[PDB]
Amino acid sequence: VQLVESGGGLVQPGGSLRLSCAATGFTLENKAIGWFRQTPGSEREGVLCISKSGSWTYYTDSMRGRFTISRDNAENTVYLQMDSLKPEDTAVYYCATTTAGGGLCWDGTTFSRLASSWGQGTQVTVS
Repeated sequence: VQLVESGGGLVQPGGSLRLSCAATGFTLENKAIGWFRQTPGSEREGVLCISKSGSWTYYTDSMRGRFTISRDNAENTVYLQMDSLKPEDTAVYYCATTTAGGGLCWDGTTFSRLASSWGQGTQVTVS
């Protein structure tokens, strides 16, 4: 079982990107998927999580309206849309899911430490 990311890229400020988190081997409909960003030499930080029941938990307190999240069950994929991109958004982005924690988003530190599957990471650069 694995989580596969894509949709990264490099755009000017003001652009937008949509990241995807695709599951092979299991159905995301019953799980919570959380997104995190990291730059080398700094700790991961939560962005946004969608629970099994579909609630959105914002780990970040910055620019909440720019980040949106959706689940496509037909494709077994979760999407993170990022609008109005700024240079400070440049980072590697990861999705993650937990088997423990039972479909809840928790908070950012808890979810990241509990996570049992990680995406491979995708580069987002705003220049």
